[PDB]
Amino acid sequence: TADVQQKLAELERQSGGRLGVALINTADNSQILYRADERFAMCSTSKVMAAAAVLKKSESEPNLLNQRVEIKKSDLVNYNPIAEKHVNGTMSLAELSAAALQYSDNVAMNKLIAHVGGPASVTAFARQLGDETFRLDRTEPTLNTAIPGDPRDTTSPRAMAQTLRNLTLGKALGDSQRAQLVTWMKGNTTGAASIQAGLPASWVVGDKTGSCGAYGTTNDIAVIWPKDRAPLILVTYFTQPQPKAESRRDVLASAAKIVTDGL
Ligand SMILES: [Cl-]
Repeated sequence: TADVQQKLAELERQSGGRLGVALINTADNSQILYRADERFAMCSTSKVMAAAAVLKKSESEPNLLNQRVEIKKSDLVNYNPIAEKHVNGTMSLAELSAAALQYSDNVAMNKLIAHVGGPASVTAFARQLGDETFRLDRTEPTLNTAIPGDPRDTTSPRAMAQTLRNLTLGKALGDSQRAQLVTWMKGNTTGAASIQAGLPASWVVGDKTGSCGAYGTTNDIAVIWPKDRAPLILVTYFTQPQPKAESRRDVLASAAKIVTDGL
């Protein structure tokens, strides 16, 4: 509706920043879109694509998720809540996937990236799925610079919603691997203040958040199972003009409420 568009424009104005939204309602194959073809820095939401690239690779290498990866002090970056507990030991690729998706562990992300061949390989995986917008340019932590106008480490809301639908509800991944990604995302510990905060308590959500720590950039990408309804995919990206702007997860929650009200 023009109503929902008006409400998103008003939310964006009040917030002082730039808001990107894409909702896919699988009940009727409809979309609600707001700046959905503009580029936004992904921040940690890019962890979904890295984990999915490793899952795709595991379809032809059954030992892969069990493969051990050394964690060293030289691997630590800016935020390592799980990896810091395993320094001088190993973690499996499954454990790194869960740490990246459920705790936003940046060492875990770098190990997933390295395993598949680096940022260009994560990007080539996205291209193989039919996503010609996603670009992972850098590793952690520098992928988070979020400079306005910089296309590095960005995607569009439309593209990420369509790709997340393919990954979690479609056939991008084999049945076991799809189920594994959904289980990982449903087990996220970091998303209650974002999309989930704008949805009824009963709805079931798998999501990955991302706060770059620069330009107050605050994002969330989610698969949503409303009570007794077909699932939704919702992507909400937000970034602000000031380099040291504070995070605005409430803006993502407000957008989520606007685009789902009535469902
Ligand atoms: Cl409620």
